[PDB]
Amino acid sequence: DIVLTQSPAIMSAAPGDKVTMTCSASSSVSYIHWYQQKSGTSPKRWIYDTSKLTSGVPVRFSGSGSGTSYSLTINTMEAEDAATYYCQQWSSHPQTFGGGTKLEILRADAAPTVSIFPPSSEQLTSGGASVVCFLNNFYPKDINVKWKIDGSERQNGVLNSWTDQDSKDSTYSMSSTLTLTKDEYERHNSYTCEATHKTSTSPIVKSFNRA
Amino acid sequence: DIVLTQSPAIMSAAPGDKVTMTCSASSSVSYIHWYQQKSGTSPKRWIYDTSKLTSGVPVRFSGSGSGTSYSLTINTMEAEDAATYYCQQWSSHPQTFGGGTKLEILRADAAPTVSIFPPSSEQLTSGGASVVCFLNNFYPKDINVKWKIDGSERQNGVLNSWTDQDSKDSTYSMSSTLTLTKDEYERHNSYTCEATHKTSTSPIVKSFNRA
Amino acid sequence: RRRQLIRQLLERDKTPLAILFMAAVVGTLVGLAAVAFDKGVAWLQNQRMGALVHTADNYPLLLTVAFLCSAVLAMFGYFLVRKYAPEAGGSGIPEIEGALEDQRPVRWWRVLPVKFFGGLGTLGGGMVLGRNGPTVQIGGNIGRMVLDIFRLKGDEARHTLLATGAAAGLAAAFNAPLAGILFIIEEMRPQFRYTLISIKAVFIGVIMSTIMYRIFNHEVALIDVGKLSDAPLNTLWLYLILGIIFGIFGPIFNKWVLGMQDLLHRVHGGNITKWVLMGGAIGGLCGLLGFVAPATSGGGFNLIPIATAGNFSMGMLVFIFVARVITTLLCFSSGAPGGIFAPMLALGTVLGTAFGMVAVELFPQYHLEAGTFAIAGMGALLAASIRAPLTGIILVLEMTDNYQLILPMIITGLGATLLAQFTGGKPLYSAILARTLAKQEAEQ
Amino acid sequence: RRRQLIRQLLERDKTPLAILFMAAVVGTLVGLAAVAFDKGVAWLQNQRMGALVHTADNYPLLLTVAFLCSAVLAMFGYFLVRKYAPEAGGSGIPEIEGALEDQRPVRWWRVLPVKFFGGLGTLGGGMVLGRNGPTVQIGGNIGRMVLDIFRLKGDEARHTLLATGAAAGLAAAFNAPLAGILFIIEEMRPQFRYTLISIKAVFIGVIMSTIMYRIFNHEVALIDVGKLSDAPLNTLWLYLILGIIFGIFGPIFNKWVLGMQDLLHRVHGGNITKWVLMGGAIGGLCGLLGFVAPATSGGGFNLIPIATAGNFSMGMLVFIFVARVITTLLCFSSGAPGGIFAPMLALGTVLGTAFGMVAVELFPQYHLEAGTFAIAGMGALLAASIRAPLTGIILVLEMTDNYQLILPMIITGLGATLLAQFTGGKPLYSAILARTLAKQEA
Amino acid sequence: VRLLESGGGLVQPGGSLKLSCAASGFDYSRYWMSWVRQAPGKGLKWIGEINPVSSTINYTPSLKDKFIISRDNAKDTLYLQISKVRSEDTALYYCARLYYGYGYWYFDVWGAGTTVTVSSAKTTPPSVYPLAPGSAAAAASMVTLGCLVKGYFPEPVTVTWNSGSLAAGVHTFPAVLQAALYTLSSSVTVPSSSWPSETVTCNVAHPASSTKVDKKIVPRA
Amino acid sequence: EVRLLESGGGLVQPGGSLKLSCAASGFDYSRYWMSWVRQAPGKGLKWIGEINPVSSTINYTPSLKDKFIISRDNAKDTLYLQISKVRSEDTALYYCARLYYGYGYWYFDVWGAGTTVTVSSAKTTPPSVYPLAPGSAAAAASMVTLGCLVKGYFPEPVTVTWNSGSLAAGVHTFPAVLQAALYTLSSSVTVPSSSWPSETVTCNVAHPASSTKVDKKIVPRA
Ligand SMILES: [Br-]
Ligand SMILES: [Br-]
Ligand SMILES: [Br-]
Ligand SMILES: [Br-]
Ligand SMILES: [Br-]
Ligand SMILES: [Br-]
Ligand SMILES: [Br-]
Ligand SMILES: [Br-]
Repeated sequence: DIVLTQSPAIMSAAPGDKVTMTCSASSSVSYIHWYQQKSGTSPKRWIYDTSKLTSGVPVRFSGSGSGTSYSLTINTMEAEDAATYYCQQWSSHPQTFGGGTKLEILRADAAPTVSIFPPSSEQLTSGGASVVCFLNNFYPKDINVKWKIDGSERQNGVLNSWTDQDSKDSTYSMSSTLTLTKDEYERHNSYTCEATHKTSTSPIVKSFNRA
Repeated sequence: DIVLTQSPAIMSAAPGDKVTMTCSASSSVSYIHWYQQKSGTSPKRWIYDTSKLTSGVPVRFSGSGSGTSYSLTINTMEAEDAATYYCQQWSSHPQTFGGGTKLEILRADAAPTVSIFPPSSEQLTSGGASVVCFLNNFYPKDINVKWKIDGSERQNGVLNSWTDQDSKDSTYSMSSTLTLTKDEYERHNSYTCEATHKTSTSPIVKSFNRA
Repeated sequence: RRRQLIRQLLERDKTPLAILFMAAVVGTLVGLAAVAFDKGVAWLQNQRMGALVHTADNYPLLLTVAFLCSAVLAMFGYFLVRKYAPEAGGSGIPEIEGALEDQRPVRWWRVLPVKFFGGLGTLGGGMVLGRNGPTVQIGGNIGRMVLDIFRLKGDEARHTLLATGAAAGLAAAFNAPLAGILFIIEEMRPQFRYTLISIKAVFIGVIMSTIMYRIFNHEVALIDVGKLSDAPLNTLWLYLILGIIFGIFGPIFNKWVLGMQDLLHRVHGGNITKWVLMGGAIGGLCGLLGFVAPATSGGGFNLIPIATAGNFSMGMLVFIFVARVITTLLCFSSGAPGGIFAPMLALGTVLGTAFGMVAVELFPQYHLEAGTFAIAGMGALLAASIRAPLTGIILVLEMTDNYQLILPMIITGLGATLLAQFTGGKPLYSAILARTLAKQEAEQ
Repeated sequence: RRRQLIRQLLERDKTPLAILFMAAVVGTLVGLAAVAFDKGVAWLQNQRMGALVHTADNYPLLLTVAFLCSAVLAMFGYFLVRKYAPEAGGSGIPEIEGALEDQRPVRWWRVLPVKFFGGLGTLGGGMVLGRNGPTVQIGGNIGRMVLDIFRLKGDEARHTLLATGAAAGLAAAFNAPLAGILFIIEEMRPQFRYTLISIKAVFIGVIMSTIMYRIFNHEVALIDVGKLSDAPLNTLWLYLILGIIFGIFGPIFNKWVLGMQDLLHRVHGGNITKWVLMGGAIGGLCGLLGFVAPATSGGGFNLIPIATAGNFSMGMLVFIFVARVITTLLCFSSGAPGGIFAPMLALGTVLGTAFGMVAVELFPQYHLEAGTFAIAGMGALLAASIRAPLTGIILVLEMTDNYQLILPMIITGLGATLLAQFTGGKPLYSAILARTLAKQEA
Repeated sequence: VRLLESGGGLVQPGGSLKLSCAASGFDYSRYWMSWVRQAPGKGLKWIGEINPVSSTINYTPSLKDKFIISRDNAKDTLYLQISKVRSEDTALYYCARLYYGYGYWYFDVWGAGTTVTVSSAKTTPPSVYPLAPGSAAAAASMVTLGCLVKGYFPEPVTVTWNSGSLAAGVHTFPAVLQAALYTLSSSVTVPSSSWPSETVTCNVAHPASSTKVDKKIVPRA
Repeated sequence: EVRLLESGGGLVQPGGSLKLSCAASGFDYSRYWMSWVRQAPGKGLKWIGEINPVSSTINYTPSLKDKFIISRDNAKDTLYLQISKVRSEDTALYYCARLYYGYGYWYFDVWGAGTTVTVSSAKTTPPSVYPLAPGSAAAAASMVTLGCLVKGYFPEPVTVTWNSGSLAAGVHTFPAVLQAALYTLSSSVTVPSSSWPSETVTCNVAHPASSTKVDKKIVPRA
């Protein structure tokens, strides 16, 4: 069956800016369709028959192509244009969608507002101890987190979780949670959490001591 | 409004006769319809446009007429044809119905089949006493029931109800229901209903003893 | 000739009230005539069936009373033709067309009875024949009759009332008004010279004719096939393919009826006793095939909706096409009063269904309904065997009411008439007048 | 004659392949042409719309920018037709009927750009005129053009390719392939003599044209009206009475389109400047009406569904018809390129809906829907005035898809083409070619 | 092709209620619907009609909004709303699908009816008592069983035996009204072999209170 | 509007089976082909199958035998999909589509919201809700960040709104992480120095798979 591969797997671009993704095919293919999926919403049909805009799709969108190589384009991007564009064919049976192309807003750098959090008294009585660290609103998405327990690098029981690009500030966030038993938590006093970014060489350390 | 009037309100006939009923109108009407309504049933479109038979109506039925005289005619009436027949016009708004011709059947004699039933256990535990007497499948309709308690004659609290003429055997039925209190029922013993019909000069009399 | 034309333009479309009134009455009678002819063919077909029930246990005696009943009614219709009107054999559209060329007469005192009772014989027996050829030739003479009766003079009247008759004839045969007018305009009229057939009057006939048929036949349609799917642009090329398939088969079909006219004449050589017998044997075979393989006998209107919906196997569609080709030749080439129009709609449906079937498997990206290809192939043998594609198109449109298929129906029809013309093939109503005028001379 | 006839029959319907391959090519061009004419007309109606946006406050300034956008576009068409091709004024169907009789010339090098750009002018300013007269004329000229380009010889090849062009032209103007073929057979062939128009070539032209239209216009249709109810037989006589009204008013309306052609000429006396200045005020009136009451302007296909669905009152239906009777003459009798065909479909639809409403009140026992009489009246003027009811019936049919009304539609149709003949009326497209040949020998 | 109307039952004098007709089996659009009524014992009486697009609505010579006929094609349902209700509207309400022959229109398919009782009383469910023969096994080839449906309001109830299984052999006698309450019985006759060998249950159902009772006829001992 | 509403997904055990149901509203559900397309978490769109209005041709992707059963109920205007012998592969978001075409190259015309199918032997488990208040040596800046930890629930998903979602500005919940057949996520909120502890900031968690509604208040520590 016919394979589609949407080439710029992820990509960013500033507003008012030309954007251009691709759909390639392993055999030749006729008249491709495009859907725009925003996270949480049904895929919207966007462009059909290699070229034809759907009712409501703003005129900044366009597609063209032939044989085994079609593409989608935004003359001047917008904010609302950030989403995932799925190509799909049916010139051959059976139909096939592509892998996706994730279109993200490009913006100016931001650095994390780090918050560190001692395990609640509620969780401790149940026997558990999770220290949470909140690295909030930053660009680009790549970042490193490092945990220190009485000044020493811990890499066990740590789990992180980035959000998807935000709606309002078009930034990121990334929580890091270190979970020990209550018994191992009370053995040490200093819990520090260190964020390394593109926007500095000097990490934003945030710690707390139990005293 | 066109007032329509059906010629005999109630007729009797014996299978094999040629029944004819007639629908007459105050003003002129054209292409009128007939409805058949057997006992306990919704009217059934029987003849339409004066003389056309709804699918499934047996060919023994026929319609005719014009102007103000219209008639329906059963050629060798059968026993199943017992019903009330309605006519209706809609050549003049608002449309209007006739008033009905109840067709009744005449058949060979047929003797009642008497069944006597004592108050039920559940019914005594709420302080009533209904003694029920069934007279099933007699002909003609003329029947006289008679409630004897302990040799005496009873006339207070007796209610009767007859069925319509059955649509296959043309018989009648009836039930007679005597209603007493729990205590009044218990201050007697031997109950009986006496059924008298033209098929028997000695009344049929079913009885039961409280003991 | 500019000054002549300015005079003629101003005197355009002014049909004389006497022709417009008389077209009303020819419509009406041809209407009542056709309605009776249709109620009669039905009544015989039913009694025929209620005899098979009087004999439904003794299966050998069953096949006998299935055979003799058709043979008797067949012979009775063959005989009624050779003994009182012989130009009422076969379709009879050739003869009404000849009558428009003034090359054959309209013996209405003799054909009216012969065509009507003769058809009723062959049609009521369950032979593979239509109502159209009969109500058409009948409708024609009914036009001539009223001409000769009211002794109206002129060419206009004789050609108009002869036309409106033949048109209102086919209208009432198929509850198809537009198809009838178009039939006279595309096919019946004289095709090598001018004509004074007042078209407005042919309308008045058709109107009255169709109104009479409606009075006796509403709430039930000859073909109910329901709204089918649409046809997408990238599917059209498949109907043009299907049309080419009809184009090379249309002329092959005409050759068979003519040769089979010949090949069957070698069995009776004109001898009216050999012939009326051969009719019974042909008729009795359809009455038997009617009982034991009903899709191979009868006029074939009953299996049109069954084939469209997709309820036959591709196997069974093949069987029906062969067997129904064979029986249509045996019945129409023999000369038995009755048409070949109707039988050609069935054969056409039964083909396009088989094509749509294969079309579905090979291309599921198309999301094909195989019944769209049968609606396209219905009017297709009319395109490639009689070359009247505009008529069969509006005819199929009038019967099946699937207008969204107008393009694939056109495309397949042009597909068929073009390949028919190009592969060396003759219109069937015209190649029969030819052999019929060729002998009305070569005997000298 | 029998020797003659037997020889002709055996050789019937054998159109020279040359003519057929050339027919497919005519319709492919008349289609794209017809497609592109229509995309043009819309585009400029949009500018008038979007330029009404920027001036949507000063209500007098608004009324005026629609006057000027329409008046300026109007004039460009009166001029382009006076300066470079006078026979491309009005509809042009008379002119192609003229051509088939070998009584008028086919100046394709001249009329195709005159008609095409002249029409974008009058149509796009929202004048009471349709695409049909333009696309039918354009289409024959297109079929004449290919004749010359390939130097095909004969009277057949000239009369065939000129026809398959005028059919495939009315086809792509209404998505009406049958009503395409029916016009050539019923109205635009030499009406008093046999001719060698190859129907099988007209057909191949209409297919290719229509296939072109469906490539740029599918999924959408010009009139959507629903599926209205059926017509009981005890109801057909109401469809006769309707045709009787159309039958008498059909000719009256012919006198006015003929009469007022002559009275608009008395204005400008034939002078390209008094004339182009007149049609800019006509064309600027239609652009003003198209906003203050748009149902009294434009082609009229917008009000047909609003009308058939019973959405108008009796009053508004009387206004729209009279108002449209007026703006229809003013646009067509001024000579501005554009058909009267479609602006009549709207006329009959409006008249039907009116008759429909009246019946609904007098006969509640008939359970009527006025919409059905709209569908009956829609092709009724095209029967009483241009007198081509078979093409009118099959046209409204192919556009509204209410085939269950084919019987009332045929009964109102005849009821007009009959009572018109009995009140002395004339095929308007031949009362024009008549008058246009009368001065050609005067 | 069915018509199934509901919403009858009891109303207070002067009150209002909304009857409903569910349709199934046919394109409910492209069909006029209508309402006919039948007072107990009397003949038919046309109430109103309504075309498919709800654009046309006609009635019998009635007052301001006595009757109001709606329809909801989205649910194939017809509606009727009587108001300021008096005893003349105590009837059985029929829901008819309209159609024509030559064009003179008729009531094509009728519904089963729903019953409106205009009364000031109370909606009471019935009591179902079994009627088995006295312990006097006077057996013939047949036995007659009964059940006794007493003290319900309003009409009607439906009685069946073994869920229709015994259709033959049944009489349900017409209800009799006393103290503003209805009472009926139902006779069923069966072979002496079929009983008490096989279960015999009587199925009383009173829709005006959405109450069914399946009483089983047990012998006495 | 034209509305495609599918339901029926949830927690199912490997080897089990489920019947998803797409209910139509706003168009003639007949005359349309219907189709099912699913989307594994972190993957592209995948086509299941289709079904024509008269149910006379059903097409399913290359995938096994009685794996999939597509049916439709034109009388109810509902489309059904039965998945058998459910693997982890069948954990995905299942979409309902109405098919059409343009030039005849068929496309997926209008899609539905979707429904989620989770194929795990893990048992449904309610979440423990914990506040994340900042430590006693709080470096009280202009804006303070609060939080709650929604720990160890199954399956997905929870809903975390603050002050009945009034404080919708400046909130992010993070993705849940699965660990030892349980999920954990935390939510954030940033308010002014002047609001907390002045006012009440609250954390509303809802895990409906286990009938859990809980509001946890965030109080300052020490
Ligand atoms: Br013949
Ligand atoms: Br035939
Ligand atoms: Br036939
Ligand atoms: Br024939
Ligand atoms: Br003109
Ligand atoms: Br026009
Ligand atoms: Br137009
Ligand atoms: Br025009």
